[PDB]
Amino acid sequence: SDPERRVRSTLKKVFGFDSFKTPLQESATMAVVKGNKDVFVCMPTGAGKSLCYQLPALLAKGITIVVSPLIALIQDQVDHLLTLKVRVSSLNSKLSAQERKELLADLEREKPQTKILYITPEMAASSSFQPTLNSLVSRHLLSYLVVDEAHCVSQWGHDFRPDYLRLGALRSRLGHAPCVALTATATPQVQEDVFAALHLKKPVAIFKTPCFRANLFYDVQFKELISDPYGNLKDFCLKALGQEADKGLSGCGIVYCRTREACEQLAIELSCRGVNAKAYHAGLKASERTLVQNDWMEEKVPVIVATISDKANVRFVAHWNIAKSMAGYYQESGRAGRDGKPSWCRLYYSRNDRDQVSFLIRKEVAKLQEKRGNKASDKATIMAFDALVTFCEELGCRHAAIAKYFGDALPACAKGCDHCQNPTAVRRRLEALERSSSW
Ligand SMILES: Nc1ncnc2c1ncn2[C@@H]1O[C@H](COP(=O)(O)OP(=O)(O)O)[C@@H](O)[C@H]1O
Ligand SMILES: [Mg+2]
Ligand SMILES: [Zn+2]
Repeated sequence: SDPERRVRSTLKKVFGFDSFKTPLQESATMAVVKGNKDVFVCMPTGAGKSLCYQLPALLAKGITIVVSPLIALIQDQVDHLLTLKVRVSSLNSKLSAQERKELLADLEREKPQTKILYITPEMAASSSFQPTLNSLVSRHLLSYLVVDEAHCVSQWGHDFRPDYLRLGALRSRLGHAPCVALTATATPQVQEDVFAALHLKKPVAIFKTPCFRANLFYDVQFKELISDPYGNLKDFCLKALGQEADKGLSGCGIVYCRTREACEQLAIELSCRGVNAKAYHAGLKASERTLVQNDWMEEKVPVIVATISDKANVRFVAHWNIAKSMAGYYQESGRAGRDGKPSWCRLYYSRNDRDQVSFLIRKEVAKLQEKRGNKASDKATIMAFDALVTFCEELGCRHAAIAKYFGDALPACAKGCDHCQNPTAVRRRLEALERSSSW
């Protein structure tokens, strides 16, 4: 019938869904279906970005080419589509010489039955694929060009791939077919690189998940100032778990830390000080690991202390150590409050921790340089950490600092962080921090 009916029908019949995850996923999908614009989709990992090109591909008359970096995830995408009985093929390196011969044979065929073709950037840019490609171009088969993991064009997206800089010329040969670019990487620098590198037609239809979540209360505490660090964390956990309601503990929480030793010790200290906490790290047997995870999920143990890692009622996330990046901190802290109820995100910052993490990052970079020489991209790793340091040391709204990093508008923070609740208090704490290293 109408556009909405076709979409709703395929959504249910093919993919098995009664609705879209979000109005944003819906709007993005409809903009791809309409086919009048180039489209940029920027949503977190797991938001269902794939549907935004997979579904309109099936509604189109031609084939959809999808460029994706790693064959592993490609195969998982293909396997998933195969379970949906979707006619999906993948051209990459893992294919044998005859397997390519058969896939090429279909694409060179009049009215091929390949609907969606996954391909790596190297294969899409290989001199061997150009004949098959030029045929598709000139015979006007192509409905969509999809560039997944579009951040790979960027020296600032933490996974730069040279072959992704070849996709722009490829797209320009196709003024006929709309281009859809998708990624979870949400910085303005990366977005600008994507638009230019893929030669996207302007104005681009942008569908981007807003970062600001008003039910999360962010604050930064300076370990240098805390007289009783374990007691401080204990009280933070108990408050968040609904201590003052006197109806028993409610919800759960996570404490992130860098080392297994801190993990084990924090779990001990918290348990001794009045909140049941269990350690979770790679040094444990996978047995004990699975047990602790379940005890947390099943709310037998309210607090998990973790070195690594989606429950809906996470009332707090505390970072005992500053994270390696702003993106990392945002994703980790953002595990709190998925049910929409009030939650607390606290970062325990210390300049000693800052120095140690900065040191470790630069040691990692140096290892990479010994391996494959200097790269333009190595500054990105440092800057991503520096943005989180600024977040900790700066006076201003915590939600705003996060928004700035992702290029979002000014958050309507209604006393939703420590700075906005009491700016003078935060300024006083920052002044005490400077005095701690004074004469
Ligand atoms: N409308 C929807 N309703 C429910 N689940 C969905 C919907 N769209 C996608 N999903 C599911 O969400 C999961 C994440 O999809 P994926 O495309 O891998 O996310 P992303 O690419 O954004 O990381 C997939 O398992 C997919 O089946
Ligand atoms: Mg994806
Ligand atoms: Zn604020």
